Amino acid sequence: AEKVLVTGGAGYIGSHTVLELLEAGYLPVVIDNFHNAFRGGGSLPESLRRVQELTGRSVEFEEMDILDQGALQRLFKKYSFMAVIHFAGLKAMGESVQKPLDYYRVNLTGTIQLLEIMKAHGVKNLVFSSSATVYGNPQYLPLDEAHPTGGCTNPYGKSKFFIEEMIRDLCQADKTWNVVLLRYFNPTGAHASGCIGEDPQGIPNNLMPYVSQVAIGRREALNVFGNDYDTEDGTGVRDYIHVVDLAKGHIAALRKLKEQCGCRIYNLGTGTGYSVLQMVQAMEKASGKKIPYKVVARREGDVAACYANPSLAQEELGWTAALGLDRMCEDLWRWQKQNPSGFGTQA
Amino acid sequence: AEKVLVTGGAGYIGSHTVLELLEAGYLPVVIDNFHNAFRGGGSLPESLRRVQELTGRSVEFEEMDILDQGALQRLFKKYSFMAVIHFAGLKAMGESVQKPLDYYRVNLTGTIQLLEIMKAHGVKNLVFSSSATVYGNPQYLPLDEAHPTGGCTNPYGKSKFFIEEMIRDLCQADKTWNVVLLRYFNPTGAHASGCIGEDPQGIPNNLMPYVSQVAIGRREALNVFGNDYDTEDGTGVRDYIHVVDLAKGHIAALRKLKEQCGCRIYNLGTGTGYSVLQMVQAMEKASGKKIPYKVVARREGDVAACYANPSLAQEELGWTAALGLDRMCEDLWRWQKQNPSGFGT
Ligand SMILES: NC(=O)c1ccc[n+]([C@@H]2O[C@H](COP(=O)([O-])OP(=O)(O)OC[C@H]3O[C@@H](n4cnc5c(N)ncnc54)[C@H](O)[C@@H]3O)[C@@H](O)[C@H]2O)c1
Ligand SMILES: NC(=O)c1ccc[n+]([C@@H]2O[C@H](COP(=O)([O-])OP(=O)(O)OC[C@H]3O[C@@H](n4cnc5c(N)ncnc54)[C@H](O)[C@@H]3O)[C@@H](O)[C@H]2O)c1
Ligand SMILES: CC(=O)N[C@H]1[C@@H](OP(=O)(O)OP(=O)(O)OC[C@H]2O[C@@H](n3ccc(=O)[nH]c3=O)[C@H](O)[C@@H]2O)O[C@H](CO)[C@@H](O)[C@@H]1O
Ligand SMILES: CC(=O)N[C@H]1[C@@H](OP(=O)(O)OP(=O)(O)OC[C@H]2O[C@@H](n3ccc(=O)[nH]c3=O)[C@H](O)[C@@H]2O)O[C@H](CO)[C@@H](O)[C@@H]1O
Ligand SMILES: [Cl-]
Ligand SMILES: [Cl-]
Ligand SMILES: [Cl-]
Ligand SMILES: [Cl-]
Ligand SMILES: [Mg+2]
Repeated sequence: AEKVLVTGGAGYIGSHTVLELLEAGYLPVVIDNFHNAFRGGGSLPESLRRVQELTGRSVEFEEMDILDQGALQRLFKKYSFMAVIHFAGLKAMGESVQKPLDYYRVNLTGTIQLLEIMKAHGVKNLVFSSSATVYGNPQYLPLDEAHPTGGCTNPYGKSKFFIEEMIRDLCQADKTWNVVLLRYFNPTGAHASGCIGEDPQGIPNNLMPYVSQVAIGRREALNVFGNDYDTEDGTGVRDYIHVVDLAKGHIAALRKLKEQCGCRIYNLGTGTGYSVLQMVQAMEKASGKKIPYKVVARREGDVAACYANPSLAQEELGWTAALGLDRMCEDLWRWQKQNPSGFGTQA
Repeated sequence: AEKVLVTGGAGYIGSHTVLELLEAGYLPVVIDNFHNAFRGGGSLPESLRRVQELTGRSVEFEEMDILDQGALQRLFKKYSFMAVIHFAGLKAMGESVQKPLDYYRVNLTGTIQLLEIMKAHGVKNLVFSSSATVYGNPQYLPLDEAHPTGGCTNPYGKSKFFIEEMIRDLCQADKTWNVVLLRYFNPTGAHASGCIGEDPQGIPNNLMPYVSQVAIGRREALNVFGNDYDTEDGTGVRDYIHVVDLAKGHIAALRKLKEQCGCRIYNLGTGTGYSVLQMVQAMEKASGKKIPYKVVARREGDVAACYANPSLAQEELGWTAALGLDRMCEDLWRWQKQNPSGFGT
């Protein structure tokens, strides 16, 4: 009967996670400030309104910013949370390098504040959205949890690293805390219903949505960011993981917290890397459409190849990414086709 | 466009720096929340009251917390600053390891809030209190600015490294910013007057104050944290730097900002390391008192030796520490002796 607080729950990964939580018998309380989520016709974000329909279960939601101390305090006072799943934050839209203070404020001070409010309310169980970016430029592959962290590039990645570090210390100082830090790889795909998915605003900065937008006919050609990398085909290689598998990894994380695990860190990836061209091809196959593209200049700070060593998670978390490349592509296409312009308010 | 904001200016290093600022003709505006500063009988913290008396110049002060956005806004509206010297923060009262959230809140959130207001008001000139702790366990000695940083011992040291990194990012993103990050070594000593100095509450965590307290008779004996290190005498070696020189280093930092230097990093040390025993001996000489000691276990996480490579600071900032060991000890003793209970009770 104790709830699970889900911050940033109206977004891509959060919405899918709320759905999994609901199906698994959990009772979420979701908060979001609409920074990167579409408002529905009603009080609920559209994504969550659809989750409610898909599951036939009610979504408890509050529009709120994690930076709003008073609101957050009242929330923790009103409910008895048994854990918090923290998705809220800014991600880079290639932005971070240019607005460091926004990233430091939203991600860093926002999480510090959340942790303080959690502590004060006796809630010491956390699931944190981390990223493979913390590893910086891979020194070796695949990337296991022991790979060095904090070496590279941007304010976004740094913010994630500083957060992990802070949580590690917190756990070190107080053994009563339990925290699972999940380093996601490259989330893709969508719920199999095709009703919810990634809903980018404007020109997508990430690969897959751009690809699907081309396939759907909204964009003429994919711009491939360099083809001279030291990879098989010259294009960047990444570990794409189905958002549904990723969402389920959060449920596994909650179970881990119940073991009084202390601080634990796990990669959430498939362990299989695919190049840009490979993804294009898979999308042609899923969509049944030809996907044009043009090779352009490299994108500043792009790594050649990145992919996970998923063993720890399989072993300790009791989780594995069950969905393959075709599934990811087919699910992405379904969402895209059924919702040519992303989320919209009900007719 | 004229004033210099000094956060945590009522503290040990900050009060000495305010004094130096005044003497050099700057107009400081100080803020402090009294978290680690003693309140006098008036508005001003005792330390600042004294500085005012010593310099014969007025000290503009506002009691406030850097964590208070509203207060920051009001402050920046009231005064026109040309630069900010940021001393405010929590130091380890050996505490950091145990209370991460307090450190992260005050040091990280507090500094971010400050940088935001600075940015908002177009005051893009900062001098930051960093520390040699950012270098972590020395890989080589002396420590130059090029030595690796990060991988800090504690939540406190981590906090310092995180802040340097955020500032670096800020300067990268906006070429208009100028920031001088000062990595202090081991500050000691006191103003020659003997009127102000470090005023620790409770059992001091740092060597020097502990030593002075044993000399004055407040403590029975000094506990020496190990004598089996790979140092000449087996005891820990550090680069003790006179707080007056350190304060002057901040003035040199202000002048550096004027050059539109972007982000610059400098060690503030003497380049000379002394062992625990050498400090004890020097203090016995300075005080004329005996300082009994007992060798105990190594303190968790202590480094064997740490000292600075002062070349870059001399070359680029045009600054060098002028006061040596005897002077440090003489000044520290004067303060302790003339003020057996610090600033008050
Ligand atoms: N998508 C990826 O490839 C990826 C990779 C690694 C890690 N992550 C991390 O996972 C999390 C979720 O990513 P996502 O793809 O779902 O992004 P998203 O932008 O769709 O989801 C984040 C949600 O947080 C909300 N939010 C932002 N600032 C907020 C604030 N101050 N208060 C409350 N809510 C706020 C946004 O409105 C949004 O709905 C983020 O922390 C992200 O950094 C994502
Ligand atoms: N003394 C050292 O050995 C040492 C070593 C290296 C770096 N540093 C750093 O130099 C700075 C000054 O150190 P110090 O020895 O003078 O310490 P100090 O404690 O005497 O000075 C810090 C001052 O900041 C004030 N303060 C704390 N939190 C505040 C807040 N939220 N808002 C406003 N004021 C606040 C305190 O009341 C105090 O007067 C600190 O950032 C410290 O971490 C000191
Ligand atoms: C949200 C996030 O964390 N993004 C980061 C992630 O991107 P990351 O590279 O992992 O993910 P993307 O989806 O942006 O790119 C995937 C691959 O497709 C390529 N591609 C993408 C889009 C496009 O229009 N054309 C194209 O060719 C990219 O070059 C890359 O090789 O790590 C990168 C490398 O550190 C960072 O620079 C990004 O800021
Ligand atoms: C590992 C470490 O750096 N810890 C802190 C200490 O550093 P740091 O160790 O440099 O400075 P200290 O003043 O605490 O100790 C200096 C030397 O004296 C020894 N000593 C100290 C006190 C005592 O009672 N007996 C004794 O023998 C120590 O082992 C060390 O060799 O103070 C700093 C501020 O000045 C903090 O930023 C550091 O978090
Ligand atoms: Cl609704
Ligand atoms: Cl390469
Ligand atoms: Cl007064
Ligand atoms: Cl804490
Ligand atoms: Mg393994």
